[PDB]
Amino acid sequence: MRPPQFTRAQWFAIQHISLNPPRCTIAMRAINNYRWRCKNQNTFLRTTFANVVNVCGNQSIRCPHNRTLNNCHRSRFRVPLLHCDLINPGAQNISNCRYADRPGRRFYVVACDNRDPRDSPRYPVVPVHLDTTI
Amino acid sequence: MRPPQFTRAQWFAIQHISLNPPRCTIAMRAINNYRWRCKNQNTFLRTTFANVVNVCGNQSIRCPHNRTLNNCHRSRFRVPLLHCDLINPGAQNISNCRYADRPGRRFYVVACDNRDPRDSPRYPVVPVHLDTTI
Amino acid sequence: RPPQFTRAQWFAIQHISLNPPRCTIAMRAINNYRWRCKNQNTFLRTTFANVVNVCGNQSIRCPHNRTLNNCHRSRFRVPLLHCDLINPGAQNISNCRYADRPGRRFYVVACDNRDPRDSPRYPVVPVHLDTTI
Amino acid sequence: RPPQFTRAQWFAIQHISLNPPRCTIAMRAINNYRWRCKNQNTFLRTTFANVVNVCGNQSIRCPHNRTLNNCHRSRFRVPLLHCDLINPGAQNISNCRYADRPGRRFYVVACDNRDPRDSPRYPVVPVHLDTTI
Ligand SMILES: [Fe+3]
Ligand SMILES: [Fe+3]
Ligand SMILES: [Fe+3]
Repeated sequence: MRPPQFTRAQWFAIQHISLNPPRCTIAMRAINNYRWRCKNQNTFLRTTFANVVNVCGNQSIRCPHNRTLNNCHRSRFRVPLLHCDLINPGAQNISNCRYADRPGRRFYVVACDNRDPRDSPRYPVVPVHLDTTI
Repeated sequence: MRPPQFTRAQWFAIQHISLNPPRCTIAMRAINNYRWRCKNQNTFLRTTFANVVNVCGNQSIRCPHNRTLNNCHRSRFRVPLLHCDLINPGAQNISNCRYADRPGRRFYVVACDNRDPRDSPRYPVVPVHLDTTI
Repeated sequence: RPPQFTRAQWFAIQHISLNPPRCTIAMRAINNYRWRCKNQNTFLRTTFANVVNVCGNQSIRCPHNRTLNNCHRSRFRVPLLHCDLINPGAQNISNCRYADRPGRRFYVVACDNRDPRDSPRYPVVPVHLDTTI
Repeated sequence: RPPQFTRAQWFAIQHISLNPPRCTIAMRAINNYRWRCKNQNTFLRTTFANVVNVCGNQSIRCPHNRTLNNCHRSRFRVPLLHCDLINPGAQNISNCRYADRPGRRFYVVACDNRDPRDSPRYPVVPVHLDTTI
């Protein structure tokens, strides 16, 4: 699971929000620094946290990758993004993780929930997981 | 990291050794039962633990997915295998993980090390990680 | 808690043992699921059925979780074995050493609706040992 | 230990604090890296340089890790704040409550070669607090 020092929303932001990410092999270091092993896949949405919070206010829909859940929200517009795929999944630690870059422009679907006590009071409802992009 | 109740070799066997695995969505349940989240990819080698231990005795080579390591060992023969890929990586828990099946027949490369005290004394050197298949 | 277990299953593993051996032996089965030695653990010498019956007692605020009100205190003192970690500086679970502190105390358990994976025959089950008195 | 830290960095976070506040406050910075309240923690009121100097003392067997011989005992007693968890039945870190036990004791630290991520200016660093006397 996530690093306990972060709320779900804070960990969401670290993984999935980056306006101008460098190459994936570089960009992923910031995430994998907090892990014991390299993440196999990751999408960076080139947007802002505030913007994703606004999408949380869209109509509630079924989560495509969690079909028993209906607290998901789809962006009204396609957003630029950078998807990263781990090239060497046999990596035993995070010192050497190499990623392939996949830029794109897609709608995103996020699950949102009530904030954690450690989350900022500015946003009572926050994104907690990136479900998929379309 | 791995479930602490298992040695590296025991966890290797649970993940990577299955002579007659069912469909991936079924076969992966046995692994994901011990995790909080679904594994993104997994290869089942259709062999036996004893056979992989024997490969550990082959010439020491560089680990293709861990290029600072040279405690890897390549099988002399191709072995039947089942590779599993997570179709819904947005899954938030293990209740609903769906996998695509990829059967094949490939050489395998394992990293091997000295056994853990909790490992059986029958095998002083054991596989501890599946590095890659070729 | 190892994810393959429900909270009730993990409660029973840690806290229900009718006739535990010496602590240094008894604790091995718990610590095998851990990276580091558990600092303290109480084995209640009781049965799961006895504890489920306590879940039917008057609900009280949880002494160690004061925002929760689904705790239940045993009407009587029950035999137990408390284990205290002698070497908390231990860096792994290779040689966890425990002091044995047998006793008889009231216990307070939190009880909740069963997990879908739990037996369907007990609708309400103990899920954590809050404290002993 | 959070993987972003070296053992020495994590040692300093947990165990080096020159003027710690009351335990219930001081422990918050440690427990934020954890899922559950730490049961006990000693803050040595010292500096990292002081502890590195102790690493130069006579190596001894580690009292709580008896297969290890890279421990070092402080020549003198040092001021400290020991914190004991009052509510170990706490199910999360929302309200960890600690009893304050100020004191002055010898300490025993394990010391090792620095991590590649550690400062290159201290070749040998404290990596774990084995015990206090
Ligand atoms: Fe993983
Ligand atoms: Fe993961
Ligand atoms: Fe703990």
